[PDB]
Amino acid sequence: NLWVTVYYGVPVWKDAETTLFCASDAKAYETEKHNVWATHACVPTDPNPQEIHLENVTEEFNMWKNNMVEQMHTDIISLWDQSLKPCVKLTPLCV
Amino acid sequence: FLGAAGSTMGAASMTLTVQARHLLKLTVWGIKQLQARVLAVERYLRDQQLLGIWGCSGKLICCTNVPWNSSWSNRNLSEIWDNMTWLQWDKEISNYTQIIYGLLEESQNQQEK
Amino acid sequence: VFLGFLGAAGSTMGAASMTLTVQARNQQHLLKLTVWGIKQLQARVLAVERYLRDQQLLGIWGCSGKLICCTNVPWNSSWSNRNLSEIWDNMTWLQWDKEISNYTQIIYGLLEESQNQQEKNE
Amino acid sequence: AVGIGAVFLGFLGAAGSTMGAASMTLTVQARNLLHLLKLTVWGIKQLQARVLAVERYLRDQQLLGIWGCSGKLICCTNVPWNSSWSNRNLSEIWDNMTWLQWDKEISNYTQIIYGLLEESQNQQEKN
Amino acid sequence: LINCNTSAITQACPKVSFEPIPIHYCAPAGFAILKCKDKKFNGTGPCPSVSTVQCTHGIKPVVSTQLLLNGSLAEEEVMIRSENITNNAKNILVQFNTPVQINCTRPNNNTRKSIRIGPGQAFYATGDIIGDIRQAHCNVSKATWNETLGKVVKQLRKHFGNNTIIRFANSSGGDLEVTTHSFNCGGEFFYCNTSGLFNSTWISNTNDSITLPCRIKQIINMWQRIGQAMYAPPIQGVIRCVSNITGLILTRDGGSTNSTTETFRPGGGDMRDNWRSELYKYKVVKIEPLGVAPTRCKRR
Amino acid sequence: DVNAVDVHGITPLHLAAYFGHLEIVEVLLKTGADVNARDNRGITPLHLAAAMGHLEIVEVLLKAGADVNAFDEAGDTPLHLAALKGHLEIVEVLLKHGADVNAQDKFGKTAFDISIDNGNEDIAEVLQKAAKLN
Ligand SMILES: *[C@@H]1O[C@H](CO)[C@@H](O[C@@H]2O[C@H](CO)[C@@H](O[C@@H]3O[C@H](CO[C@H]4O[C@H](CO)[C@@H](O)[C@H](O)[C@@H]4O)[C@@H](O)[C@H](O[C@H]4O[C@H](CO)[C@@H](O)[C@H](O)[C@@H]4O)[C@@H]3O)[C@H](O)[C@H]2NC(C)=O)[C@H](O)[C@H]1NC(C)=O
Ligand SMILES: *[C@@H]1O[C@H](CO)[C@@H](O[C@@H]2O[C@H](CO)[C@@H](O[C@@H]3O[C@H](CO)[C@@H](O)[C@H](O)[C@@H]3O)[C@H](O)[C@H]2NC(C)=O)[C@H](O)[C@H]1NC(C)=O
Ligand SMILES: *[C@@H]1O[C@H](CO)[C@@H](O[C@@H]2O[C@H](CO)[C@@H](O[C@@H]3O[C@H](CO)[C@@H](O)[C@H](O)[C@@H]3O)[C@H](O)[C@H]2NC(C)=O)[C@H](O)[C@H]1NC(C)=O
Ligand SMILES: *[C@@H]1O[C@H](CO)[C@@H](O[C@@H]2O[C@H](CO)[C@@H](O)[C@H](O)[C@H]2NC(C)=O)[C@H](O)[C@H]1NC(C)=O
Ligand SMILES: *[C@@H]1O[C@H](CO)[C@@H](O[C@@H]2O[C@H](CO)[C@@H](O)[C@H](O)[C@H]2NC(C)=O)[C@H](O)[C@H]1NC(C)=O
Ligand SMILES: *[C@@H]1O[C@H](CO)[C@@H](O[C@@H]2O[C@H](CO)[C@@H](O)[C@H](O)[C@H]2NC(C)=O)[C@H](O)[C@H]1NC(C)=O
Ligand SMILES: *[C@@H]1O[C@H](CO)[C@@H](O[C@@H]2O[C@H](CO)[C@@H](O)[C@H](O)[C@H]2NC(C)=O)[C@H](O)[C@H]1NC(C)=O
Ligand SMILES: *[C@@H]1O[C@H](CO)[C@@H](O[C@@H]2O[C@H](CO)[C@@H](O)[C@H](O)[C@H]2NC(C)=O)[C@H](O)[C@H]1NC(C)=O
Ligand SMILES: *[C@@H]1O[C@H](CO)[C@@H](O)[C@H](O)[C@H]1NC(C)=O
Ligand SMILES: *[C@@H]1O[C@H](CO)[C@@H](O)[C@H](O)[C@H]1NC(C)=O
Ligand SMILES: *[C@@H]1O[C@H](CO)[C@@H](O)[C@H](O)[C@H]1NC(C)=O
Ligand SMILES: *[C@@H]1O[C@H](CO)[C@@H](O)[C@H](O)[C@H]1NC(C)=O
Ligand SMILES: *[C@@H]1O[C@H](CO)[C@@H](O)[C@H](O)[C@H]1NC(C)=O
Ligand SMILES: *[C@@H]1O[C@H](CO)[C@@H](O)[C@H](O)[C@H]1NC(C)=O
Ligand SMILES: *[C@@H]1O[C@H](CO)[C@@H](O)[C@H](O)[C@H]1NC(C)=O
Ligand SMILES: *[C@@H]1O[C@H](CO)[C@@H](O)[C@H](O)[C@H]1NC(C)=O
Ligand SMILES: *[C@@H]1O[C@H](CO)[C@@H](O)[C@H](O)[C@H]1NC(C)=O
Ligand SMILES: *[C@@H]1O[C@H](CO)[C@@H](O)[C@H](O)[C@H]1NC(C)=O
Ligand SMILES: *[C@@H]1O[C@H](CO)[C@@H](O)[C@H](O)[C@H]1NC(C)=O
Ligand SMILES: *[C@@H]1O[C@H](CO)[C@@H](O)[C@H](O)[C@H]1NC(C)=O
Ligand SMILES: *[C@@H]1O[C@H](CO)[C@@H](O)[C@H](O)[C@H]1NC(C)=O
Ligand SMILES: *[C@@H]1O[C@H](CO)[C@@H](O)[C@H](O)[C@H]1NC(C)=O
Ligand SMILES: *[C@@H]1O[C@H](CO)[C@@H](O)[C@H](O)[C@H]1NC(C)=O
Ligand SMILES: *[C@@H]1O[C@H](CO)[C@@H](O)[C@H](O)[C@H]1NC(C)=O
Ligand SMILES: *[C@@H]1O[C@H](CO)[C@@H](O)[C@H](O)[C@H]1NC(C)=O
Ligand SMILES: *[C@@H]1O[C@H](CO)[C@@H](O)[C@H](O)[C@H]1NC(C)=O
Repeated sequence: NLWVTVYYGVPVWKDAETTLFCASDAKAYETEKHNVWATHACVPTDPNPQEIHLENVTEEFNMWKNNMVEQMHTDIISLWDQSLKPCVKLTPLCV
Repeated sequence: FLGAAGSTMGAASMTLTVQARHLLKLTVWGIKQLQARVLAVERYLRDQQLLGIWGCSGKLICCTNVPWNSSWSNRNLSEIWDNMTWLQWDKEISNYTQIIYGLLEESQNQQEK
Repeated sequence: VFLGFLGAAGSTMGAASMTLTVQARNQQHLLKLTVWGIKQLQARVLAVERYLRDQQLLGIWGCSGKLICCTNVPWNSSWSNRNLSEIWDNMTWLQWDKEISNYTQIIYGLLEESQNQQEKNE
Repeated sequence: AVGIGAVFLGFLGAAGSTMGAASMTLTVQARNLLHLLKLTVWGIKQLQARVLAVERYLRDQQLLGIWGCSGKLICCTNVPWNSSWSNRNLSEIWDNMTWLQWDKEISNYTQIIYGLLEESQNQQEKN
Repeated sequence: LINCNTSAITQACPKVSFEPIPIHYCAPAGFAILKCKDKKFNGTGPCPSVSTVQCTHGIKPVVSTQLLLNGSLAEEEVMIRSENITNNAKNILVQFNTPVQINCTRPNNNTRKSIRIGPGQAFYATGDIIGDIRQAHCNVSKATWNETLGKVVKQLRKHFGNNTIIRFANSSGGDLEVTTHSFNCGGEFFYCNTSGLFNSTWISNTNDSITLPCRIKQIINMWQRIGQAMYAPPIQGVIRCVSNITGLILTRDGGSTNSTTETFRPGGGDMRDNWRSELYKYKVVKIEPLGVAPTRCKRR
Repeated sequence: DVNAVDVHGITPLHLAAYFGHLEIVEVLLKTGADVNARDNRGITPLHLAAAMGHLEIVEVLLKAGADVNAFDEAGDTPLHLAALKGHLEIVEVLLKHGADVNAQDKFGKTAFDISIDNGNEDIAEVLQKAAKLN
């Protein structure tokens, strides 16, 4: 027969969904709207980003089912909603 | 703790025992490093509190008397220890993870009795 | 940790034990954001330190790692003078330590002495 | 360094005392455990020191709990004591010697002591 | 009759400068980002070399149809990527190995006049003085872009037969956002004709700049929600923006013809495709250290 | 702004009638734009709507109160711009509103003579029918 044992300290990752904070090296001296959104909503950039490469690894990538881009799409929608306002805007609202 | 994942199952089982041993800019990056370290410690204590139910608290390698269905592993299990890694094995039993945790907790419940 | 505990505080203690178990299974804007972040981090660090202190106190009592632990100290009628049938239904957890706040220290010390006696028996 | 970093030196007192007295007083000493630039730039450094103290304490506690003694200050283990490590009486070490000189005695051996404790706990979990 | 009543909001135009700034994304606490450094990424499948990073590289949030102006360069050669092959309903995305530098000028003299005689002189003059405000012509170098097209047809030989010829047509038709290259410099949205840019057919064993006209439209169909908008009139000063071309979006016309001559048209229209073109090799993960493994071990 | 004007006199209603979009035209005439807005050259939005060949825009402008015989710097009615480029239905709608067939520009040319000069006899016959029934 077989019995269940538990193991800790095991290097296992799982894919998931979380909110990702934006990073942008913006100085905000200019009155540009894209610059001031980057100052107001994002942090400055990494000086020394830590790059760790693995020798043996197996990974199935599916970028068409990638979630990461779905949040960034709404981020750019918010970016140009706060950055640019048209003279006249129209949207259909149907009951 | 995610490093050295290229080794197989039987090698990771040994190496886990080896594992057992400009001011606003700097503040806003150091605060995120502090979030990483504090949530790492909080996740470690939360996982130890979870493991305290199963009776294996503080122990990296443990053994229980919980019965294992042959349908979950659906494999002879002799060759999963030498040539198959942890990452594939976790995806083999991803659908059947909650029910065996529920099996452990009630098994420890009659272990109390 | 401590923030999630305080919800459903005044519910009945018999159901509070079970929900406790399934609980414990588990540029001015930027400056304002960072200062409230470091306040939240200080709160979390002191929460971890208080959890460490109380876990080590339970290790003194021999109940380390156990949220629900059984001891061998006999209950004394002079401590509470309350019936067993209605204490788990018609009384919440918050009123219980309000009902015993002068007598918790002698219980703490006698529990520590009973754990020391049990260790001495080995 | 407030709190956990203070109690890392909290048990450092009575270091030259009798070997039998410090082991009893471990329980008592463990029971005795209890403007812009100041809070943005200065505060994160003391936060780093405190979280470093917490990380060191959990690392030491995990290394102690390898051997099945999680949360126990004093624990008895089923490892037999080899006579080559000490070759001395039990009376004179607990009545005459101190902890510092004793670790000076067994600094050569404590590396294989920790490994043999890990192997004995592994053999205990195997059966 | 279903009551579909449009709602409109009028607010004064800021008329401000607008430039894209490269931003980075980082993982929060308790999460990591995996990056694939393999050149033959293939889109879907296994990657041999996966390395962990704490932040992304420079991502420029640029909106453009049928071409990508500011983006990352391909490492070794040209690769194409598609979700399905010969599905003829999903976009095909191309990253160029070498950058194609494109420059575009708009005349700001506003002195072009014609001596019209006869009736309708006032309306002609009004049309001329309006069209001088809204007219542009962009440059594309033939020598570099023809070489990149020769590279991409060589890469396209592998996926489709390489026995029958392929050819390029212009946009099929529809909304003006898709049929014309819509790109913004200085807050003004330019609709560029790309009919002469994709004009040549290609058969196997195979200094001047072609100008491409661009008309300025004040009414745009916005890409966020469906609807229409209106913006400020263009600035009287000259606007000139100089940038690469890094990506290309193509829709393949499915062929039931027995000759099987493949036809490719410039597609685009979805900016989610554009930001998938720059986040193709990145994944976000979390760490789960606790695991189980059955073995023949008895308790106590 | 609903009534915004540039240095050359063009409001957004002129460009809305020019580019052939009915929703912006309706919205502007709902919010209160000037239906008889004139630039430096005397062009009304009915001129740009009639000349390019957008029918519904002309109808929305005329039921909002646009002038049918409005004159530009050159004296051209929207009927002359409608008959300039062979738009029969716009001419028919402008005579249904009551455009002047005897109106002349500064060059002394009527809609009759520019319909003859452009060689579109079908518009000229309809204009002759409208002048006979006046
Ligand atoms: C892909 O990436 C490239 C590289 O960034 C972009 O190319 C840029 O394109 C913009 C056009 O949108 C260029 O910006 C223009 O700069 C002109 C030069 O003036 C600059 O320099 C002086 C002196 O340093 C500054 O004082 C000034 O503020 C500018 O920074 C300006 O003349 C242009 O307009 C300005 O003046 C008018 C006058 O009326 C104002 O109304 C405007 O608001 C504005 O202030 C304009 O700003 C920029 O130079 C290009 N960068 C280069 C060549 O390196 C591509 O645009 C980008 N692709 C896309 C699709 O965005
Ligand atoms: C990728 O695209 C290909 C086409 O280029 C897809 O293959 C096609 O899939 C459809 C749907 O299953 C098949 O239709 C089926 O045909 C049978 C008769 O052969 C019929 O009985 C079924 O009811 C159904 O209609 C089609 O035959 C097939 N092959 C072609 C067109 O050559 C493929 O499914 C796509 N894959 C993905 C993952 O999108
Ligand atoms: C892609 O290329 C084709 C071929 O040049 C383009 O088709 C052309 O489209 C224009 C209108 O966009 C046609 O002009 C129209 O012709 C009719 C003929 O009766 C006339 O009545 C209209 O007033 C107008 O002038 C043109 O004839 C047509 N040419 C051919 C050969 O079909 C097509 O528009 C291009 N698409 C894009 C997106 O560039
Ligand atoms: C239970 O509580 C009672 C009352 O508190 C304890 O009674 C003790 O009674 C003697 C009588 O001589 C006093 O000297 C003690 O001081 C009392 N102790 C206390 C705590 O007040 C009794 O000892 C307690 N213990 C049990 C379990 O019977
Ligand atoms: C105590 O430790 C010594 C080594 O310090 C052990 O001596 C070994 O004994 C075995 C046979 O029992 C010999 O083969 C080895 O050569 C000896 N030396 C070493 C370095 O291993 C001794 O056996 C131990 N005694 C107990 C009871 O554990
Ligand atoms: C590149 O990705 C495609 C994705 O479709 C792979 O195509 C596979 O082809 C086999 C052939 O029968 C199918 O059974 C699979 O279902 C297809 N998809 C996947 C995801 O494997 C193609 O093999 C890949 N090529 C390389 C070199 O990686
Ligand atoms: C893009 O340019 C092509 C020319 O290269 C335009 O095609 C012309 O369209 C006009 C308008 O009907 C015709 O009179 C010409 O005969 C066409 N020429 C050719 C060679 O086809 C095309 O219309 C332009 N696209 C847009 C959207 O304006
Ligand atoms: C268009 O592409 C060229 C070629 O890569 C870019 O030139 C590079 O610019 C970066 C940024 O300063 C330098 O680090 C490289 O050394 C340059 N390479 C060469 C070959 O000159 C150019 O910047 C791109 N244009 C834009 C607007 O980004
Ligand atoms: C893992 O990588 C090392 C690198 O030295 C290699 O020797 C070993 O064979 C690899 N393990 C495999 C491929 O299972
Ligand atoms: C397998 O699982 C079933 C539940 O589906 C259980 O009743 C049984 O005891 C398990 N073990 C064996 C050996 O069948
Ligand atoms: C499992 O492997 C062993 C060793 O090779 C073999 O004897 C046994 O028959 C196998 N069982 C199954 C079910 O394949
Ligand atoms: C887990 O469940 C999903 C649900 O559809 C299924 O697609 C997948 O194949 C399952 N994994 C197995 C059986 O290993
Ligand atoms: C609060 O009391 C009411 C009494 O009717 C009960 O229905 C409800 O469940 C209680 N809420 C909680 C959280 O116990
Ligand atoms: C109260 O205590 C008495 C004596 O222990 C017991 O018989 C009774 O059931 C309890 N409960 C009630 C509601 O009286
Ligand atoms: C609970 O106690 C209250 C008085 O605090 C009383 O009125 C009520 O009847 C009691 N209910 C039960 C369940 O005994
Ligand atoms: C508990 O002790 C305090 C301290 O004086 C006293 O006021 C209170 O009445 C005591 N409560 C009980 C129930 O004896
Ligand atoms: C230190 O040594 C003296 C020597 O007589 C002794 O009396 C004293 O108790 C010692 N100190 C402690 C703390 O034991
Ligand atoms: C060790 O203790 C025994 C018994 O007390 C005694 O006979 C012996 O002499 C002692 N040896 C030393 C070296 O003190
Ligand atoms: C205690 O140790 C000292 C120093 O090593 C020695 O001089 C003394 O004789 C020892 N006493 C006993 C009783 O062993
Ligand atoms: C312990 O190691 C040191 C290393 O220099 C050595 O000098 C000493 O003699 C060793 N002691 C024993 C008892 O092996
Ligand atoms: C604009 O004017 C300049 C200077 O007079 C001249 O060099 C240039 O050719 C003119 N542009 C055009 C398109 O004629
Ligand atoms: C690029 O286009 C402009 C028109 O915008 C034109 O004046 C210029 O001559 C073109 N450049 C070349 C090299 O043909
Ligand atoms: C614009 O690009 C063309 C590419 O053919 C080049 O010949 C020309 O010199 C460039 N003009 C400027 C002003 O950079
Ligand atoms: C340039 O384009 C022509 C088609 O117009 C093609 O025949 C020729 O091979 C191309 N030159 C290259 C790819 O070097
Ligand atoms: C072209 O197609 C053939 C199959 O007929 C294939 O063997 C070859 O690899 C393809 N590519 C080239 C460059 O010949
Ligand atoms: C390409 O452009 C030339 C311009 O002279 C034109 O004559 C031709 O019809 C276009 N199309 C093709 C397929 O050659």
